[PDB]
Amino acid sequence: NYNYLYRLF
Amino acid sequence: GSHSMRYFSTSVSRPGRGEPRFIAVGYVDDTQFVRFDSDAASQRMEPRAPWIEQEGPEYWDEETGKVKAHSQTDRENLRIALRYYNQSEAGSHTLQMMFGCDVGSDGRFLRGYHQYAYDGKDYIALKEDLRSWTAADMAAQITKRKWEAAHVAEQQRAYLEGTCVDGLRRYLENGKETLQRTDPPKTHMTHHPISDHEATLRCWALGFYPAEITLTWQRDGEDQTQDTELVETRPAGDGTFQKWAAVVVPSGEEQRYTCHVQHEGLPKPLTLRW
Amino acid sequence: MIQRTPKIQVYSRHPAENGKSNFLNCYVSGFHPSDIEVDLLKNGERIEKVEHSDLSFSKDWSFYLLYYTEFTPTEKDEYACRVNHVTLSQPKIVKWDRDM
Repeated sequence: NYNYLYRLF
Repeated sequence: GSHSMRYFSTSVSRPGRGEPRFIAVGYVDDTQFVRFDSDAASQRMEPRAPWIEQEGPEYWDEETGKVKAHSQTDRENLRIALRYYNQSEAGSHTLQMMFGCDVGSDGRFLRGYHQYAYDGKDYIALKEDLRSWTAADMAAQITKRKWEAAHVAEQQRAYLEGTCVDGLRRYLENGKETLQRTDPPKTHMTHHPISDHEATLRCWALGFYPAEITLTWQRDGEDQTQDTELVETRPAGDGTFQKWAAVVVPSGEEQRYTCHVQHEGLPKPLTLRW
Repeated sequence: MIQRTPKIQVYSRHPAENGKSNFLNCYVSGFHPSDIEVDLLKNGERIEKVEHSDLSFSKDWSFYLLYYTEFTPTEKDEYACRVNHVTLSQPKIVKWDRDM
């Protein structure tokens, strides 16, 4: 199961 | 006894040749099971192992949605890293991400991972306490401060300790025949004179799973660390792995050398002698 | 910028026996950046239908790929792997040795 990745540097 | 699940993602910018190419792959232990390629026609998360094909349509829709969102996020992160490092929009750059989890024989959570590399070097990584970050340089310290203020690490813990562990446990059960078996190495040795003074002895390990293995040469019981040629463990292509270790020995003294093979599929470490 | 030259291994999936179907592999690992061109050669000529694994990487972030094709070794056919990478001033050509 992949993760939800939205956070930006 | 313990097991891992990892996702590996690569975004590569291509100035003048479109948006960055994004590729992601999923592994359980040493077995790949999914892939996504942003340049491919399908635009879907795709199966790469027989046992993941049991998952239903809602799985593939949802996993596709997640990996596409990641591709857009790291597309943006490439532009931000470009600005943090004061680099031009002419050059091609690489952003890699790895995330996932380790579970014990128990099945319970052992470790979680969430880390990035920029142009092949560490950028920022989630530490083992899942509360703090390790930043590699001053650019990544910008992200570190922003992510600490926003409690990014805390908001990853449900995935790392919950979804990841649960998904890994389900894959290990559904792919039990594959993922939970141990194939011991089939071993042999070869012998090639290279002069009338010396010969090569090569110790081979073939057909083994998982990939972890140790091959060591001893001479009269003493480890021959700095005289051994050791190749990187390599895939056979059928889901098993190969490795060899070689030493150059004086002709007629082959019998003082022993090759020692350790692997989880061996009840007993092996000693081979020519 | 980090640049690492590929380590190259050319080998068969099973020990070679003339006349017996097999797979020819070229495994490239430890390189950076990921842009790379890998061709399998038969008697100096590029084999046309070569497959490769999906791009992945190791703990140190260096990339690895497996290129492979089905083949049947014969006594007088010579196989090699040609790797083209920015760290290589000319493509590296590694010949298949049935005992590496």
